[PDB]
Amino acid sequence: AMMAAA
Amino acid sequence: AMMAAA
Amino acid sequence: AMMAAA
Amino acid sequence: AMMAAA
Amino acid sequence: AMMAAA
Amino acid sequence: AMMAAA
Amino acid sequence: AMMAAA
Amino acid sequence: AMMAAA
Amino acid sequence: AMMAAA
Amino acid sequence: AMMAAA
Amino acid sequence: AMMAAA
Amino acid sequence: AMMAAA
Repeated sequence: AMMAAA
Repeated sequence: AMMAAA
Repeated sequence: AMMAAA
Repeated sequence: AMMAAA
Repeated sequence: AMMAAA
Repeated sequence: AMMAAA
Repeated sequence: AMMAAA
Repeated sequence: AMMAAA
Repeated sequence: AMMAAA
Repeated sequence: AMMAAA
Repeated sequence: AMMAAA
Repeated sequence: AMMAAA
């Protein structure tokens, strides 16, 4: 699993 | 921007 | 599963 | 924009 | 399944 | 712009 | 799955 | 900009 | 920016 | 999984 | 900018 | 896993 926020 | 993989 | 929001 | 795959 | 909104 | 492929 | 926002 | 691949 | 892998 | 923000 | 790979 | 911020 992975998540990104920018 | 946000993205998720699960 | 995947989701994107921008 | 938003997209989902499930 | 998939959905898009823009 | 956005694109999804699954 | 792959997604892009640009 | 953002991209995800899983 | 923030990202997580788990 | 891979993600990028730029 | 940020990138993740796992 | 690898991550970079720049």
